[PDB]
Amino acid sequence: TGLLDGKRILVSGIITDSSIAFHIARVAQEQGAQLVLTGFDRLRLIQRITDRLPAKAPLLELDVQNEEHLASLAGRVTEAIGAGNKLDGVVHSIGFMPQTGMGINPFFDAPYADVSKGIHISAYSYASMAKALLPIMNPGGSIVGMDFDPSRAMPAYNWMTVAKSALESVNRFVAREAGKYGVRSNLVAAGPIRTLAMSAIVGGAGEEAGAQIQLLEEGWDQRAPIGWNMKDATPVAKTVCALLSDWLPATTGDIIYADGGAHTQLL
Amino acid sequence: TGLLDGKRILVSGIITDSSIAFHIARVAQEQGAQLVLTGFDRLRLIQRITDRLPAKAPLLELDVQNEEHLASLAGRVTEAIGAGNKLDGVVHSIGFMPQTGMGINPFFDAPYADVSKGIHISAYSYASMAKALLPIMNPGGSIVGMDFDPSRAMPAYNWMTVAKSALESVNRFVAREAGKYGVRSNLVAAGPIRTQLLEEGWDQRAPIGWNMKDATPVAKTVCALLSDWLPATTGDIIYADGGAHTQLL
Amino acid sequence: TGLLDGKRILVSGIITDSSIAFHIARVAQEQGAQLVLTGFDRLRLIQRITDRLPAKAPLLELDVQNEEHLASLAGRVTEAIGAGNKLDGVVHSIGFMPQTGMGINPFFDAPYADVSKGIHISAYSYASMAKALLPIMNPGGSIVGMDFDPSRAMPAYNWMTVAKSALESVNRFVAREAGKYGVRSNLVAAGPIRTLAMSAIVGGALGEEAGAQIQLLEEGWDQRAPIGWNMKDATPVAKTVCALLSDWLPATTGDIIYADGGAHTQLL
Amino acid sequence: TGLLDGKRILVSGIITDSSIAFHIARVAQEQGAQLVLTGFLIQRITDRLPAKAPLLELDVQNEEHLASLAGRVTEAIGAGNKLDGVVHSIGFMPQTGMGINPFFDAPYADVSKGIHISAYSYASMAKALLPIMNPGGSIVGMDFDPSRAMPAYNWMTVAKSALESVNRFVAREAGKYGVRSNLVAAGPIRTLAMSAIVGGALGEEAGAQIQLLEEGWDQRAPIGWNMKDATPVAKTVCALLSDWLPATTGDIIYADGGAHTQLL
Ligand SMILES: NC(=O)c1ccc[n+]([C@@H]2O[C@H](COP(=O)([O-])OP(=O)(O)OC[C@H]3O[C@@H](n4cnc5c(N)ncnc54)[C@H](O)[C@@H]3O)[C@@H](O)[C@H]2O)c1
Ligand SMILES: NC(=O)c1ccc[n+]([C@@H]2O[C@H](COP(=O)([O-])OP(=O)(O)OC[C@H]3O[C@@H](n4cnc5c(N)ncnc54)[C@H](O)[C@@H]3O)[C@@H](O)[C@H]2O)c1
Ligand SMILES: NC(=O)c1ccc[n+]([C@@H]2O[C@H](COP(=O)([O-])OP(=O)(O)OC[C@H]3O[C@@H](n4cnc5c(N)ncnc54)[C@H](O)[C@@H]3O)[C@@H](O)[C@H]2O)c1
Ligand SMILES: NC(=O)c1ccc[n+]([C@@H]2O[C@H](COP(=O)([O-])OP(=O)(O)OC[C@H]3O[C@@H](n4cnc5c(N)ncnc54)[C@H](O)[C@@H]3O)[C@@H](O)[C@H]2O)c1
Ligand SMILES: CNC(=O)c1cnc(NC2CCN(c3ccccn3)CC2)c(NCc2ccc(F)c(Oc3ccccc3)c2)c1
Ligand SMILES: CNC(=O)c1cnc(NC2CCN(c3ccccn3)CC2)c(NCc2ccc(F)c(Oc3ccccc3)c2)c1
Repeated sequence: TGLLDGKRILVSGIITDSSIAFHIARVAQEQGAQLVLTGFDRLRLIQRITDRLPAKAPLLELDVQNEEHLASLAGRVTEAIGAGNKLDGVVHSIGFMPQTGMGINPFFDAPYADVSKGIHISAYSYASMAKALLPIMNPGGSIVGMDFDPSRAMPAYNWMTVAKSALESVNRFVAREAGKYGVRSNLVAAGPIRTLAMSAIVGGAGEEAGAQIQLLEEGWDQRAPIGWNMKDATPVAKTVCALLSDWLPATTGDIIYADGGAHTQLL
Repeated sequence: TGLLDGKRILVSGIITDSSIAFHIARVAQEQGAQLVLTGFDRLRLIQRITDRLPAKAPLLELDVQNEEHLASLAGRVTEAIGAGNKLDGVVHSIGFMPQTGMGINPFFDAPYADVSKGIHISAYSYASMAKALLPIMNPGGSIVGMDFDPSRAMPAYNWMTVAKSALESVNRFVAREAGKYGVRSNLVAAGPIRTQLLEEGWDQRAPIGWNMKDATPVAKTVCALLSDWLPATTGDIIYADGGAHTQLL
Repeated sequence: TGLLDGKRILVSGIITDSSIAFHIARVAQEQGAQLVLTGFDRLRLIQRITDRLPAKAPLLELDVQNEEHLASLAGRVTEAIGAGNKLDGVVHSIGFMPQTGMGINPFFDAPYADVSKGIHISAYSYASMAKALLPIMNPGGSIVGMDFDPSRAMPAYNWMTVAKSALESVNRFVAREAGKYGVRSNLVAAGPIRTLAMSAIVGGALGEEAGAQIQLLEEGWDQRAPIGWNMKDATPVAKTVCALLSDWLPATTGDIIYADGGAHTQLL
Repeated sequence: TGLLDGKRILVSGIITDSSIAFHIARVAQEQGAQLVLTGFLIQRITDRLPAKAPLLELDVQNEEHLASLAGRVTEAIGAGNKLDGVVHSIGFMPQTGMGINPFFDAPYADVSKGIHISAYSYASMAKALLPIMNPGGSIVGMDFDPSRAMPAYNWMTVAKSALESVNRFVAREAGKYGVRSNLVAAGPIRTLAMSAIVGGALGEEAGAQIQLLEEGWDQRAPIGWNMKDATPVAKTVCALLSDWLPATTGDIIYADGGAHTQLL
C-alpha cells in the first residue's frame, strides 16, 4: 500500500549513496515502485552502490552526451521491464559543470567548451531523455528533473546557475511535448545537499570558495521557516516521489521547491 | 489505507456541493482523514450539503469577520476532536469580493468599503485562521489556502486579483509563524472552476488541458500538501492549473 | 535642456526634507519640470519644507482617505496650472501602516482596522489618484508610484509588505485604465532610505531587537548590491522616478523598475 | 544638450537598417553619443547613420577577435580615453532550434552554437571591454521574455533564459568597475528573420503562428505594440546607457508595451 505501488520508474544519476538519486530510488522502492536505474561511466562501482538499495533493479549504461546510448535507451528499458510494459515515471538527476565554470575560477575565465559541456549534460539532456522515453511512457506519467533555484546570482555556482536557468526553460518546452502523451514534466528545486562535489568544496578542495559555500548553507537554514538540513536528502526524495505519484495531476512545466521555504524569505 | 490515514483536518469554505472545499473534504475522507468543517451564515443549508459527504463530520460556525468566532474557534475544535487531540491540517477555502470590485463594474468605481471587506475575507482571514489554529496544531502539520494566479492583471476579476496578490504575501508571513510549530503553510493556485474567453484560453494554454467542470485535480493537489509527501515546502504556491501559467501561447 | 523641460508634474508625499518625494520634486525641478505639490494634514509645516525646493510650486491639500479631496483634486490642479493645460506626470509617494502592523508587534496581533487603513493609504489610493487625475492628463503621460519589493517576507515590515504586494497588483490594473489615455503607470521599487519612520526604528524607538534587525537588513542590502547601496542618499531613487516621468521609457507600463543597487538580483 | 552628450559607446549587432542595433545607434548619435560599431556590406548600412563611426570586426565565436577587441577600440577612440557604454544586440539560433523544426529535433551542435552567440558572448564582451570602461558606465543587452514557453521560438527562448542568468553574473563583475549591466526585454520587432517568418519563408503554419503572437501582443499591451517601430526599444536602451537609472543593475527593463504584465 505504497504511494507508487505498481509504478515502473526510471531513475538516473546514482554515483554514491549520498547522491540525491540514491535517496529518490530508496524512497520510491519503499513506496512500492519497480525501478530501472541508469549509470554513467563507472558502472561496476555504481552497481556496488545500487546493491545497497532495499530491492534489486536492472542497471543500464547512459552517457547523455552519447547519441548511440540515447538512440538505444527505449529498447534497452523495454527489454528490462518486459515487452508490452511502459514506464510511469522518469527521474533526471544529472548535472555537471567543469571546475573552470563552477568553483574558484572567475566567471569570465570559463572557456566556452567547458560551459557547453556543462549545459549539454545539465540542461539539454533533460530534453534528450524526454525524447527517448516519452514513446515508452503511459498516460498519467511523470518526468521529474533536479534544479537549484537560479533566479538570483550567487558566489561559486556561476555557470552551473546559468545551466539551471536554461534547464527551467527546457522543462517548460518538455511539458508541451509530454502533454501530447498525457505525461507531466516538472522540476524539484532543492536546497543545498552534501553530495560528492558539495562535500569537496566545503572541505577546501581553496579557503575563499569553502567560506562562500559555508555562508550560503548557514543562511539557507536561517531563512527557511521550517529549517534546512543539508545532510538529509529524504525531504527532497519525498518531494520527487510526490510528483511521480497521482497526487499532483494538474501540475506541469513547473517547479516545486523542496528548500525549507528559504526562497520565500529575504531575511 | 489512504494518503491522510488518521490525520485530523479542518476544512472551511463549503457553501454548495460545487464548492472547491466540498471536493477537498470528499477526497480527504476517501483518503482516511477525520474532518472538522466550518461554515458561514447559512449553517442549516450547509449541514444539508455536508450530509452528502462520504463520512460524518462536525460542522462549526465561522464568520472570519467575527472576532468572537475567531477567539472561540480553537476551543470549539478541541471539543469536537476530543481533549488531548490536535489538528494535523487546516484548509482555508474562503473568498469574497462584492460585485462593485469583481465583475462588470469599472475598476475605478469600487468603493474602499467593498475592497476592504473583500481583502478582510479573502486575504487577512488566512492570517486570522492560522493565529486561531496554530496553538492546536501538531508538528508536521499543514495549512493550505486557495489562490488564483494574480501575477498579471486580467479582465473582470479586478479587485479579487488584488486580494489574491495580498493573500500570496500573507502566506509568506504565515509560514514564518507556522514554522515555530513545525507547521507548513502553502497556497494552491487553481485554474478556473465552475462554482468566458479567459476560461477558454486556459484549456488551450495548458499542456495537459484544463477541465473547469472538474474540481478533483485541485482537491488532490490540496491533499498532497496536507500529506507528509511535501515536507520541505513552505510559504509557497503549488499550481494546479494544467500548467497554463507556464505557457504564453 | 533638462530631462523634463516644460512637463507639468504633480508630486505627492512630501512631509520632511528626507521624504523620497522631496528628492523627486528637487530633481524634477532641476530638470525643468513645472510642479504642483500635494500634502497631508500639517500643510503649514509642509510649506516650510517645500520653501527649501529650488523653485516655487503651488501646494494643495490631499488626504487620500477623504473622498471630497479626491472629487475636487482635478479642479484644484487645473486652477493651479491654468485652464486648457493638463498634467504630463503624477508621482504617488504615499505610504502608511500603523505600528500594530509594521514594527515590533507580532504579525498576528495587527487588528484589521489598522491593516485596512494601511492598505487604503498605501495601495487603494494609487487607483484613487489615477481615477481623479487621468481626465486631466496628456497623452504620453506618466504615473509613478513608490514600492518596496514584497516578493519575499522579511522581519518587521509585516503588513506594509502585504500592502506593497496589493500595490503591485493595483499598478497592473491602473496601467489598463491609463492606457486608454495614452498614459503609462509604473512603480519604482527602492532599496531602504533613511526617512522619518526608518530613522526612528534604527535610532532605537521600537527597542534593541527591532533596531538590530533593520541594521542587519540595511548592511545585507549594500553587501548584495553589485554597485552598493547608500541608504542616506535618495538621489538615485529620485533620478529613476524622473527617468519614468520622461519620454525615455515609452513602451514600459504596468511594470516595476528596481532602484535598489541591484540587491534583489543577488542571493549572497 | 542630448541624453548621451560626450559619452563613448560601443554598439554591436547592426546587419540591416531594420536591426534593433541600427535604431539604438541612430538614437544614441541623435543624443550626442560618440560611437564605435562592431559587425560580423554592414559598412554600407552604417553609412546611413547620422554620424561617422569606426566599424570593427567582431565574431563573438572568434577568440582572437575577443583578445584584440579592447586594443582595437582604444585605437579607434584614442589613447587615454575609455568607453562609457556597451550595447550587445547579438543573437542567433539555427533553423533546427528556432522555427518549424520540432523542439526535440534540434541537434546539440546547433543549440550550442546558438547559446554561444546569444548568451555566453554577453560575458565575453563584458570580459573584453570592462578593463576599458569608465566608472558610471553601462552595459546593455537585448532580451525576449523567456519566463513562459511559446511556439516556434523553442531553443532561442532557452538561450534567452541562459542570457538573463549570465546578465546577473556580469553585474557582479561590472560592479567592481562602477559599471551597471542590464537587459532590455523587447516585444516582437520586424527585423530580418522576423520579416522572413511572417512573409511565409518557413511555410503557412509558422507564418500564422507569429502573426497570432503579434496580434495578441498589441491586444494585451495597455499602450499597444507596433512591431514595425524599433524606436521605443532604442529609446529604452539609451535610458539605460544614460545617468538616469544609476541604481539599476543585473536587471531586466521591459520595452514591450506592458504586454508581459497582462494575461488577456
Ligand atoms: N547537491 C546539491 O546541493 C544540489 C542542490 C540542488 C539540485 N541539485 C541537482 O541534483 C542533481 C543530482 O546531483 P547530486 O547533488 O545528487 O550529485 P551527484 O554528483 O551525486 O549526481 C550527479 C550525477 O550526474 C551524473 N552525470 C554526469 N555527467 C553525466 C553524463 N554524461 N551522463 C549521465 N549522467 C551524468 C553523475 O554520474 C552523477 O551520478 C543534479 O542535477 C544537481 O544539479 C543538487
Ligand atoms: N472558482 C474558481 O474558479 C477559483 C479559482 C481559483 C481559486 N479559487 C478560490 O477558492 C476558494 C473557494 O471558492 P469557490 O470557488 O470554492 O467558491 P464558493 O463560493 O463555493 O466558496 C467561497 C466560500 O467562502 C465563504 N465565505 C464568504 N464569506 C465568508 C466569511 N465572512 N467568513 C467565512 N467564510 C466566508 C463562503 O461561505 C463560501 O463557502 C476561494 O478562495 C476562491 O477565490 C476559486
Ligand atoms: N523609506 C524607505 O526605505 C522606502 C523604501 C521603498 C519604498 N518606500 C515608499 O516610498 C514612499 C514615500 O515614503 P518615504 O520613505 O518618503 O516616507 P515619508 O514618511 O517621508 O512619506 C510618506 C508620506 O505619506 C503621506 N501620507 C500618509 N498618509 C496620507 C494620507 N492619508 N493622505 C495623503 N498622504 C498621506 C505622509 O504625509 C508622507 O508625506 C512610500 O510609498 C513608501 O512606502 C520607502
Ligand atoms: N522580435 C525581435 O526581433 C526581438 C525581440 C526581442 C529581442 N530581440 C534581440 O535583439 C537582438 C538583435 O536582434 P535583431 O532582432 O535586431 O536581429 P538582427 O538579425 O538584425 O541582429 C542579430 C545580429 O547578431 C549578429 N551575430 C550573429 N552571429 C554573430 C557572431 N558570431 N558574432 C557577432 N555577431 C553575430 C548578426 O550579425 C546580427 O548583426 C538579439 O539579441 C535578439 O535576440 C529581438
Ligand atoms: C509620526 N509618524 C510615524 O510615526 C509613522 C509614519 N509612517 C509610518 N509608516 C510609513 C513610513 C513610510 N513608508 C515606508 C517606509 C519604509 C519602507 C516602506 N514604506 C510607508 C509606511 C509609520 N509606521 C509605523 C512605525 C512606527 C515607528 C517606526 F519606527 C517604524 O519603523 C519601521 C517599522 C518596520 C519596518 C521599517 C520601519 C514604523 C509611522
Ligand atoms: C540569413 N540569416 C538567417 O536566416 C537567420 C538570422 N538570424 C536568425 N536568428 C536570430 C534572429 C534575430 N533574433 C531574435 C528574433 C526574435 C526573437 C529573438 N531573437 C536573434 C536570433 C535566424 N534563425 C533561424 C530562422 C530562419 C528563418 C526564420 F524565418 C526564422 O524566424 C523565426 C523563427 C522562430 C521564431 C521567430 C522567428 C528564424 C536565421
